Amino acid sequence: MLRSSLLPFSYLYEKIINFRNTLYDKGFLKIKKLPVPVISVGNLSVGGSGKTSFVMYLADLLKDKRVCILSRGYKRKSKGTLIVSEYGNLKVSWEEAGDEPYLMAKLLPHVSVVASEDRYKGGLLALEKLSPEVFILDDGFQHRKLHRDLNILLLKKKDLKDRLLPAGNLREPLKEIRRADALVLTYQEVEPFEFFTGKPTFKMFREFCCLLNSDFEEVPFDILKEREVIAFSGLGDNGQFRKVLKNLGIKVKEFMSFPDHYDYSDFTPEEGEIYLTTPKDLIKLQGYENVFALNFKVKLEREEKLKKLIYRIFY
Repeated sequence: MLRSSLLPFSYLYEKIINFRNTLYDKGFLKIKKLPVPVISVGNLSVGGSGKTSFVMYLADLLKDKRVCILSRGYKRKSKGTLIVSEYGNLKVSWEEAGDEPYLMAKLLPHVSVVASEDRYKGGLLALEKLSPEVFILDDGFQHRKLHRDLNILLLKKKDLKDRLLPAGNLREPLKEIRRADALVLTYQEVEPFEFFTGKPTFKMFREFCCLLNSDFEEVPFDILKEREVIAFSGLGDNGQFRKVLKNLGIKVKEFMSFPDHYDYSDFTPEEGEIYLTTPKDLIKLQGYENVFALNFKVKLEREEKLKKLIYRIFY
């Protein structure tokens, strides 16, 4: 009675997406090649992805290499190509980087981050200024103009039952799973599933580790014992965030929901209280030393097989 009113747009959208993908499939559009290895991390749908967690996990597997993330930076205060971070050191504000590349940079203290709609051009600037040994595309599955040596696709169980935008959340039809070199089957900790394609496949679990402080440093969740917290969220994470806090058994004396565009210009915390919020909110509250986010770690099955795939792209 409403969502079905969106299906006409979905059928149209499918024609457009399929046509573009056919052009790349058949060599009608140029695929550019950077002179160092490129690993893409991506998914098929809008919505919670685990992509951010996986990028952090992957960058850690490559801790022995000079790594640069090539991020889109969809909405920024600056355009073109922008070095957001030089091996952990932020060079711009979130306002200028966009919330996404800035958050990624804060979550990766030894890695460079470059924001550029055109990932190839971002790669060239990085090669010139940062001399990376490997690039990771965060959210790069659809960016077919840039060759990747290892195309990693994250899939959650919900994706397999979903539909193309705007009727559903899929950015591309499920047949495009064929482009993946490796599949990562996500959210196993709450919606476990199997999916056989013949491709190298890795189940991903995320498990609660500890807290992130406002300097984005890891700290024990011990600090929460015998303390009630005030929790808050700067968007619809209201539902999600509240659930996670409950399932973890964290005692929340109060919850506050803010506008999703909130830049926390008017945020006024109380001395002596402890606050919990999301990492996306936390980036706007650095320096408030009584404000924390939850930190989860990726646990991946057959990790050594993934390490082997990664190793082989350096030849």
